[PDB]
Amino acid sequence: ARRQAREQRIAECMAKMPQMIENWRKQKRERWEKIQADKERRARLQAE
Amino acid sequence: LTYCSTRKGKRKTVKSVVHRFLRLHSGLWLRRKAGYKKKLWKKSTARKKRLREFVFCSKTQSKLLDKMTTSFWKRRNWYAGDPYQMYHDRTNLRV
Amino acid sequence: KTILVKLVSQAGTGFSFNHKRSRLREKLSLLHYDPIVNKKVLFVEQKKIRSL
Amino acid sequence: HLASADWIEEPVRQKIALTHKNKINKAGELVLTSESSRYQFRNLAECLQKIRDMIAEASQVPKEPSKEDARLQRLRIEKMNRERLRQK
Amino acid sequence: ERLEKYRSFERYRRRAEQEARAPHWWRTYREHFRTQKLLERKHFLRELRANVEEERAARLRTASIPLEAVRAEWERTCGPYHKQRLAEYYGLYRDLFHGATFVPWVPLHVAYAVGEEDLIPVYHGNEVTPTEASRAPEVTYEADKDSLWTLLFINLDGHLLEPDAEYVHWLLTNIPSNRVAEGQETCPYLPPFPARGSGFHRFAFLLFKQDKPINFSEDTRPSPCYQLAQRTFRTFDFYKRHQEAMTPAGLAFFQCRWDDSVTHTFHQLLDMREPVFEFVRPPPYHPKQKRFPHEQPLRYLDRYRDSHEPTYGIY
Amino acid sequence: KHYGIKKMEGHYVHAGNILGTQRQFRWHPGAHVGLGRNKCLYALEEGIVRYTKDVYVPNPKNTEAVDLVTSLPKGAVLYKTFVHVVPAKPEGTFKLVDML
Amino acid sequence: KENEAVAPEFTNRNPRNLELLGVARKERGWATVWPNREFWHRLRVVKTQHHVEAFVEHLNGQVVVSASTREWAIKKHLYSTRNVVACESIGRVLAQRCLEAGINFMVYQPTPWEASSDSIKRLQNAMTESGVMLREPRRIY
RNA sequence: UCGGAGAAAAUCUCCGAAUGAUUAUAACCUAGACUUACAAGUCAAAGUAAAAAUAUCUUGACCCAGAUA
Ligand SMILES: [Mg+2]
Ligand SMILES: [Mg+2]
Repeated sequence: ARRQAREQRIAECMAKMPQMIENWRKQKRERWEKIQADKERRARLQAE
Repeated sequence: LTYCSTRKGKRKTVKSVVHRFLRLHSGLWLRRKAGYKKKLWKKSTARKKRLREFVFCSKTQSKLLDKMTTSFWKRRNWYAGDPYQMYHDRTNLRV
Repeated sequence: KTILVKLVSQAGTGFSFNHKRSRLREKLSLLHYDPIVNKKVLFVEQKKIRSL
Repeated sequence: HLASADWIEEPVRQKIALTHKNKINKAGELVLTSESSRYQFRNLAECLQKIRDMIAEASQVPKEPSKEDARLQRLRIEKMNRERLRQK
Repeated sequence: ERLEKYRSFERYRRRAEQEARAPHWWRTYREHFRTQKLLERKHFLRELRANVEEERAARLRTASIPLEAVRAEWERTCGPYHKQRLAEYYGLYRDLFHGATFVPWVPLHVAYAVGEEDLIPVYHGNEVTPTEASRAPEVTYEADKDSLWTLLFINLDGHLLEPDAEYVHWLLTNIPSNRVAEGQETCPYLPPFPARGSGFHRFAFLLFKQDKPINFSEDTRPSPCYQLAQRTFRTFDFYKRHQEAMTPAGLAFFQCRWDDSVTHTFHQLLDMREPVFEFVRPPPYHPKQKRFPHEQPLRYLDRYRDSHEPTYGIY
Repeated sequence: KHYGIKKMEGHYVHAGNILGTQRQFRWHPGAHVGLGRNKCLYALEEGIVRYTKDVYVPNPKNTEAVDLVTSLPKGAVLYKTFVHVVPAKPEGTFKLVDML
Repeated sequence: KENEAVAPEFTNRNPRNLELLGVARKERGWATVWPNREFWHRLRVVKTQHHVEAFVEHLNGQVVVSASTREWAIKKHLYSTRNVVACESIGRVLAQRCLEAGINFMVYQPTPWEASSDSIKRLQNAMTESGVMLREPRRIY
């Protein structure tokens, strides 16, 4: 019973793992966007 | 060390050796590495790998441990399925 | 200044490893290798171990 | 002797001869050996066992080609060059 | 400050490469490890330059070059010089003629017929399977009439027993002119027989200029010859015998691996068990075993053991 | 500490051996010589140690080296010291396994 | 049978034997220098003021296959020695010679600007079409 | 106590560390070596596994108590 309970929980978590990884990958993308959203996209825009 | 005991008149084992080292029948001694469970977060991955290993003892260290333990700890033990069964003898040793 | 945290795998395994974060920085999360699953999975912070 | 032997079914025999030609002697006998232990009991065991695997893999079709190992890539790439040059 | 500066990585790179090739006092890595023709060429260039369509295609980066014509021109004009290198690279000269170098001149051509009009050209360094070369190939070298010649095929690397040897697959002698059917068949054609697991054997096709008809009785072989042992042969001795009337003029060599046809050759006509070779590396180096391997891990004892199974001795 | 030349020129070195240790690049990796994290130099092939000067060309990407290299006197180029191990054995040999 | 006689150890003399097997040594050092020399063969493309040349050379320094626009046969069919088409065309010629010599696997080490150059990209396109591999396989240990 | 610079390796002349932020999250296993009284400390081919190579820059033993699985 322990092995099956251990195995099934991993399967469910692994099954949803791709979506969570995509989300984590997604967030960091937007985080970086904000970095250049003002570093050059806005700050330099006025410096013109 | 107790060389002659009051009750039995024998030497006595130092139970600090028995709880730290393994003696192979050939004469070698195994030990762990000091600090292998300490502050692992700040140790490099290569450093941790070195720490986890089972390591041999020098000739003088082995000579000391032989003095600190009695003969019973030097006998040949026939354990079924022993994981050190193959390490109790030396092979191809000319020296 | 900084703290020692315990990142825990979200793959359903109990695998965890310790990392450092800055008290100011938000809670941490990283992709790391899980030996039991033999795949990269998300590790999210659950508990603090000590303040280093 | 692979072909003469009747215990193996004929369809299997043809597949085995093609797949494992390298192990067939000039006399037509299938020579397999092992030298992995100090006990002949164990040595013979793999010899007998290898025969069983051969029949099964020949009995069961290996549909899957699997991934292409770097050796197969080298064989395929060098083989392709032969055709281009051979086009004469 | 007087000297200018490179100002470009490429200029420095080229200068550095040249210096390494030049000899130096200090040790270095390398130590240890006619007129009418020219005028004609210029006239063609002007004609090509004048062509607006050629310029139009070039400026549109759509132009292309016919490889077929260049290949024929390359063979006639400067191909032999390159052909000499690929013979030097493979060591043909240093093997057949103990380091003597002969420039090939005749653009020799060989091809193995496969069923129908699908000829496998045997160029220099080509890869040809033994199966395809089961039968003798077609040789064409435009000897012209009144042109005595001689043809030789050799495997260079082989002779399982003898290291410094080279079998002759077949030697046609007294070949009069281009035609080859008129050659005296001193040796019949043997199919390639490279042993399994022995790597790439290099086979070469060499042609000598035959000055005067010489009977090669000492070289004739009993046809059919299936006593492989007899095929033992070394060019140097053969050439030395006839060096007066034999001068090489052509080359063509391919390299082949083992193949199923090789098993057929070893059994059917060679009538012997086929040898199998495997690439064996030297055993790994281990420092001499010590009674006390101080500070060494438990793996130390495994390095010096021979048998992987337990022994019990007197028990 | 104890930075120095562990193996001197001409010595028969076995693979993995360490040849020299350095805080800064007194020597540079040559042929069949590897570079370690700490910049120590070890033998990648069993052979003989050899030290030789040679021209130095850096990776194009690094700005500091390309700039310095570029801003050099047209006439000549800078050099460096390299360490090489000369392999002393063939990779392997072919032997007769069986006659079938 | 005298035919059956076989020496215990074979002595395959073919210089390209181990390299073709993939088991021969490649230089693995030169970590601090550019480019790396872990190649059995290398392609060096040099653009001179009026001419473009391509070579294939072994580690020992002997050129094997050389294609240059200075060669007469290429020039008569080649409009301008220095051109993108010339770079593309010379690559095609080099490939066939490389195919002829049996050199299927090769190493090319361009510089960042050279790699980005359209002409070099076009030249590599021709080599890829011919089947010459610009990357060698890793050694077998 | 340890590290960096000079004297130049014996005592002298000076600066810093008991970390710091960045981050690609940096796996397991295993030849040969460095250093070293012991103890601790370094580098690393090959193989396998993840991914699509990379962690970059500048330290305290044993016992004994804990924490979670
Ligand atoms: Mg020690
Ligand atoms: Mg590795």
